[PDB]
Amino acid sequence: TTIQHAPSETDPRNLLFINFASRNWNRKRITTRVDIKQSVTMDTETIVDRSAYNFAVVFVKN
Amino acid sequence: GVRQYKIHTNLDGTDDKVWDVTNGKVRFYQPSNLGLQSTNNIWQSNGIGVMGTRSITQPQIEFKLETFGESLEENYQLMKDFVNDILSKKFVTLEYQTEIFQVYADLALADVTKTEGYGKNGTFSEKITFDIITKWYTYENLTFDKIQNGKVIAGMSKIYGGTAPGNYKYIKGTSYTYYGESDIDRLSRWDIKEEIFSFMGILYPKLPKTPAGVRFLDDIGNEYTAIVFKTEQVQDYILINTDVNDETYQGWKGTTALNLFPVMDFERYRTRIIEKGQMELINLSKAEFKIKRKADFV
Amino acid sequence: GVRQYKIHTNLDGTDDKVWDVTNGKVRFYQPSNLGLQSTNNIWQSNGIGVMGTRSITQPQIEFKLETFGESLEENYQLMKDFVNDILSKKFVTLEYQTEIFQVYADLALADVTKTEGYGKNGTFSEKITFDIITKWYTYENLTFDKIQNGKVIAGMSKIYGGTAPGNYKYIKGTSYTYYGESDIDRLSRWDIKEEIFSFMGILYPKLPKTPAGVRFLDDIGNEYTAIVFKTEQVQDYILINTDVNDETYQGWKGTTALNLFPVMDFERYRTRIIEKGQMELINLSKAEFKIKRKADFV
Ligand SMILES: [Sr+2]
Ligand SMILES: [Sr+2]
Repeated sequence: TTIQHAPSETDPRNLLFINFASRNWNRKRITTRVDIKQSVTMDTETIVDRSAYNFAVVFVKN
Repeated sequence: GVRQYKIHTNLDGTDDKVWDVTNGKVRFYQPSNLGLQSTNNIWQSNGIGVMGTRSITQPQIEFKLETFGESLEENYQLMKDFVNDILSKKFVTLEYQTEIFQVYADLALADVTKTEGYGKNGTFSEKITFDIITKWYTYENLTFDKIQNGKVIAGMSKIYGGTAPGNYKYIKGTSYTYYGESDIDRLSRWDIKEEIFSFMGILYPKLPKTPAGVRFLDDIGNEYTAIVFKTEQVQDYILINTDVNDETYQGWKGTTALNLFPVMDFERYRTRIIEKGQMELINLSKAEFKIKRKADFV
Repeated sequence: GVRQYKIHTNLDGTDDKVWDVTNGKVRFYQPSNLGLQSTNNIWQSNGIGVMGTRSITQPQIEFKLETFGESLEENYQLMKDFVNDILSKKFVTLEYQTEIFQVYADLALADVTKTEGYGKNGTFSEKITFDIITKWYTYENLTFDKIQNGKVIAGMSKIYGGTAPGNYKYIKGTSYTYYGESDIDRLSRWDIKEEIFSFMGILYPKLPKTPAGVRFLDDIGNEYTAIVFKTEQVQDYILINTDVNDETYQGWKGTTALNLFPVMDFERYRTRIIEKGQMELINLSKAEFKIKRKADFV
């Protein structure tokens, strides 16, 4: 979120906008290295919700 | 020669009151610590040492406050006055002075003692402790620099001289170098050489209803911060102080003082910390600046 | 004979400034502790003792800062200089020298004191405390080793000599031993005998656009780490510093300094800690290395 004065010089209003833009219109992939000296914190996240018991004792009603 | 300790009520101010704690009736002696402490955030992995960021911490200065009165009446009046003067202002400026430097530190009253253990004619020997706001900064005058035209020399400067209809020769090294610029008197640089933390400026506006004040530029000519105000009438002068503790912005016209805070451009004023570059005067006829720049240890 | 303490603004660097705290105007005296505290994590069960891992902890060195100056002006100029010089650089390397060794410690200013208890001609007697980054390391020159061909001996070396069409005899013990190798000048070994923690190499590249730098091999001939760069033009030299605190990977061409970090191969550079083995030169014509290796107690 960014607060900035209206683009047109005639409009004297100060406005609030939401940003979904980048420094490059067609984003490029960067290749870099992270050293242990940078106080690195490693933790695992889950994007998609899928189940955790890999083995299933399935029962079928007679 | 020897060290001098002044105690100012409001330095940079018309209502300043100075106390000589080195020569006057109320004297400061034996400062506890004038140095500094630092926390470097050093974390070590497998014997190898990695260093973070140093937070320079300033410690409380405790002085052996002595009074030099002639009577019990004098010594009491000195304690009732000196201590209340420090209390009247939210913070007091201690000036450290020596043969080589004149630094200043903004103090706040931490602890003062009053006891009935008197010497002769009701003499006082007590301990006064102060809390550090900002330790060691240089309060100095800031002025613009003028550019002057170089002298005209035959054969060296670009001129059509000597035998008619004039002649200028291309030589190797000496060749033709421009003398100066037509009306070089327009060029004025307010140079910023070191990072300034706070300031106090007096600005004289030219045109009313035109944003008036100062903008700051970096080494590449880009604006990062600006103190600009759009008034209705021509103010005699605009008194601006960047000090965090007593921030002052005001427009003076005659004997009347006007608050300029709501009229100020809030988007242009991005930072208080001034970086290496230059200052430009927006709609100003004259400007007077007093710059205060920090030093950790002196 | 006697020991020598020397404070360095930037060791391994061109902008170095050295202060003799043993012989100069500003001296360090009576170090607090030069030893070490160890925590072994020992737990005893039913009289039997079990030992964990020893965390060798390094303690703050507190010196006795003392200036010797002809005038009050001189000693105030010494305190302002020595402290700012330590503050100007993020960390300062203290050199410890004796008849037997020349160790170094990376220090960060923890606390410095300034008081008004002056001796003769205004002489300071204060306490200067330092935080340990790395305690005791050896800064030495690392060079490659050359291999030379063994001498040719009749009967001992593999040659077809004497009576035509030559003869070499199989004896017991003396028999035939190869003299050397054709072009023995190709073999060069940058031997690493003890584990090193950081280094300052000056690499001179050969071919442009071909990855240039250094690679490190273990005792079995396997690569564990490699600092290599793929530049567009031939750099005059690539100045690399593996120090954690001020890591530098810059290329030099003429008087121009270029940062080579984004051009580097990030996959090959797995570790900073160099193990026992050898070092190879990738696309390099010449290389100059300075190796720093740690010692807990000296
Ligand atoms: Sr003030
Ligand atoms: Sr260095």
